[PDB]
Amino acid sequence: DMLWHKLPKSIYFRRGSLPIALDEVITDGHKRALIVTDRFLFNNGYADQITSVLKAAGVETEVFFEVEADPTLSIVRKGAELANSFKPDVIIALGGGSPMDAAKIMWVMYEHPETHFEELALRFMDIRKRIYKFPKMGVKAKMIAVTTTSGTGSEVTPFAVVTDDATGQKYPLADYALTPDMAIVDANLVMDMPKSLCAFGGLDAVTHAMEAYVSVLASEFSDGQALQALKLLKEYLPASYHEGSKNPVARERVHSAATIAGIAFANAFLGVCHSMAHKLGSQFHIPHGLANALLICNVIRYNANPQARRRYAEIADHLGLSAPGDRTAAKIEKLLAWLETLKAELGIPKSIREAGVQEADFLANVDKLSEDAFDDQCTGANPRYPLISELKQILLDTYYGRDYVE
Amino acid sequence: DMLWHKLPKSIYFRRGSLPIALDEVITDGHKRALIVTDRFLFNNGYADQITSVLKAAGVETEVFFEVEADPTLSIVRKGAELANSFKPDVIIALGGGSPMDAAKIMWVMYEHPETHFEELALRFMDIYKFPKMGVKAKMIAVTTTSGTGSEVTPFAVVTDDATGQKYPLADYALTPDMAIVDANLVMDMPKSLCAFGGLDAVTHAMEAYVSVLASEFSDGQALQALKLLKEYLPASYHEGSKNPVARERVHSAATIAGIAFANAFLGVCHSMAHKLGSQFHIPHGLANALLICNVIRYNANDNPQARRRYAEIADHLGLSAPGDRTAAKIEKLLAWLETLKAELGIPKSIREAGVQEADFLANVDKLSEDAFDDQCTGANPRYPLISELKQILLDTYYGRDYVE
Ligand SMILES: NC(=O)c1ccc[n+]([C@@H]2O[C@H](COP(=O)([O-])OP(=O)(O)OC[C@H]3O[C@@H](n4cnc5c(N)ncnc54)[C@H](O)[C@@H]3O)[C@@H](O)[C@H]2O)c1
Ligand SMILES: NC(=O)c1ccc[n+]([C@@H]2O[C@H](COP(=O)([O-])OP(=O)(O)OC[C@H]3O[C@@H](n4cnc5c(N)ncnc54)[C@H](O)[C@@H]3O)[C@@H](O)[C@H]2O)c1
Ligand SMILES: [Fe+3]
Ligand SMILES: [Fe+3]
Repeated sequence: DMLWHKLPKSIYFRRGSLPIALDEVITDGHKRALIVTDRFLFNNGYADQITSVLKAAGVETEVFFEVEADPTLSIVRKGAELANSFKPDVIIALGGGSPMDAAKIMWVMYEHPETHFEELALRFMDIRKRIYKFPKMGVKAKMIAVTTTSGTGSEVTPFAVVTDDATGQKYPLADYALTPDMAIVDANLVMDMPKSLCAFGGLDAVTHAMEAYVSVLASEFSDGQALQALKLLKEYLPASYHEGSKNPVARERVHSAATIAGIAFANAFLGVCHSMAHKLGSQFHIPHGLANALLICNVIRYNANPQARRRYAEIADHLGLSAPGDRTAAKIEKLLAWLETLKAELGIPKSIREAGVQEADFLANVDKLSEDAFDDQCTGANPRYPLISELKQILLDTYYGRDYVE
Repeated sequence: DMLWHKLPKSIYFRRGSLPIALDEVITDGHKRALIVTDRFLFNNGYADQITSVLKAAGVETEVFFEVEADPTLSIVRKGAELANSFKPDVIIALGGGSPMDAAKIMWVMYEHPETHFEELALRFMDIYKFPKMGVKAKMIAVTTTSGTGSEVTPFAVVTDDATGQKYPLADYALTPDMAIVDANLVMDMPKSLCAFGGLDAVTHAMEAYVSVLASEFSDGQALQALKLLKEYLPASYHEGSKNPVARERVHSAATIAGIAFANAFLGVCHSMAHKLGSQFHIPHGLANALLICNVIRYNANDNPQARRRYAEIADHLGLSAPGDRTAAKIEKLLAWLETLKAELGIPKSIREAGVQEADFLANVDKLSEDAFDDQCTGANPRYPLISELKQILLDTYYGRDYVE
């Protein structure tokens, strides 16, 4: 029953931290850097912010900018083959969850060209006690994650997910050997995020912290960070959304908050909100953060039925939502009211139906969604052990915009 | 103005985590382990808890158990020479701040026998590139007090025997590769060690929260350490091993305070405590306990503001009442600390800690000057004058509250 707190060697942050952190990459003696990113970030000059600094110091650079919305095995393999040819001694992921997750798997494949993806996907889908260990990492290259959304927190986590394009099946990988060697959290890179990305990333971060706090693997080492992320998000996410680049402090606070939520869930994991959000995302092509935003309130209601209900009340107290003499039930209602108001000002629809999913389509798939969500690796940390029938009820309630009632 | 959050690769915790973490040391392929500890911990079988597990797996072991309070250059050099002869691939510090700090410097000397101590002391006193670490050996810190948090920090201090001068080293290459926080190792701590370590931890978290280098990445951890300490230190001191939950919570709290100050640093409480400790041989945690309330009063002087931050701590700890103004929140924070100190048997003044008046008066100017110069001073939210530090020291000597 040993627990842990496992983070990157260095997390660097503050506006302008990117070039300063890169100077350490240089002085560490790195000579060949592969940047892994997407087309938007390349076309908008974000990768140049990395390569210009490295080139000035005589570091050879290559940029792979072909990561798309969800990392696919074909793209990961292509990136790995570029690594095989270019031979980087540092891989630098630049972007949101998609480039960061893709880069982690490219890194494994580069370190171990003998290893088939099937071996990785079937053996290392979760964190658990094992006899056979993850293949040794960081021999050919170190991994740096530069996050440009606020955010997935992938820059500090042992997690990656890749879609097998041949079948559409998503494969989660998890091992602390995939935790980046360095995370760079520079809010200059998120000043121009559109409103939808700001909202979805921010509510993803809220969900990460919320699930990490009530997880059966929560501890005194993660609780403070989960609560801090929630406080920062409560205090700055509205302004970040409304004002964007006009309020750089709010953008910076939220960028930090998403990483801090990462610190918590990297160690405490998540719950059934993520389980269900994964399946909604895959089935209906709803962005991850939106899917979480749609489900989180009903998951709280469900989990609140070391009771989770006491923990939710602790969050209410931390966020200043409760009044003296409030009972647990009332504190939870106040937590829910806060979340509902936050969702409203961030333009989140009130139901999956209002997010554009047709009723017949939903009903035809809801049983499969419920079964798959039960089976999801995220379910194991949820404080309430679910039945498939209960997850179905949550999904239906969320589709029709009803509050879950036990 | 880049900031950072830098911790050991792994922090492992919970009662019984030591043997479980050691199994990972074994499976990582370590073959030769040097344990660095003190005589008390060796004689009470604490080192055997490590060596028995490693030996059973065919790992060669050696123990250096000669670390004393205030590690000296002679002792560090002797430990380094043992490392040079034994050739460990892992160094495992076992103990409080003295073995942990000593082990960090032994590690550097073993990794770099070519390097003169003067080079290290004069170049790396304050957060050159540090000479590459972790080539010959990884560093594991196993803390047995609650505590210094040294198991997660980039700090070590050694005394030059020849002169009595203390040399702080600070670099993230000294951060352990692994910290092990196993409260089974602290169940039998005596009351004074419990008190002094606990109040050291309170001070670490308090100074890290109001430090000019505080950030959103450390603040939550500083507040968590303070909440854990408020909630469990009274029971830990009173009940000891009869309340293992409290002992466990406080052991975690000391490390969590470490997480905060490893990154946000400290302030003038530590600056003054270092000098009181060196001059009068007052234990570090006792020295901090004697000074912390007056440092709060000093730092809280009205013209973010430290005073707002202290009020935030009061709110976090549930010490404030609705409608309380900042001043009243701070008075409630101070009252909490005073009551905690009372339970823990902390003297009400430096005089009552056994320091003779003539001795104190003869040294107070030097204490004030040295405290100003201490590396810890730079992070303090109030930029001090030597005259003000002198006043704090005198007030604390005579048991008076500092008044602006
Ligand atoms: N299933 C899981 O466990 C899990 C968890 C996290 C991540 N993921 C995956 O990662 C992705 C989520 O990452 P994300 O939400 O951060 O976004 P993303 O990486 O999918 O990026 C989404 C879009 O935003 C753009 N973008 C990125 N940074 C920007 C910026 N600063 N300004 C403007 N546009 C920017 C990207 O170029 C892209 O077009 C999804 O594909 C999701 O499936 C999955
Ligand atoms: N800034 C820095 O670099 C830094 C960091 C840490 C500590 N330090 C210094 O090191 C010291 C910190 O020491 P500490 O408080 O951990 O104590 P310590 O290591 O000096 O040990 C104090 C005594 O407690 C005993 N002891 C330790 N663990 C015990 C246990 N579980 N049960 C019973 N007895 C036990 C030891 O054997 C010793 O006799 C201070 O002097 C401090 O200034 C400096
Ligand atoms: Fe998520
Ligand atoms: Fe201290």
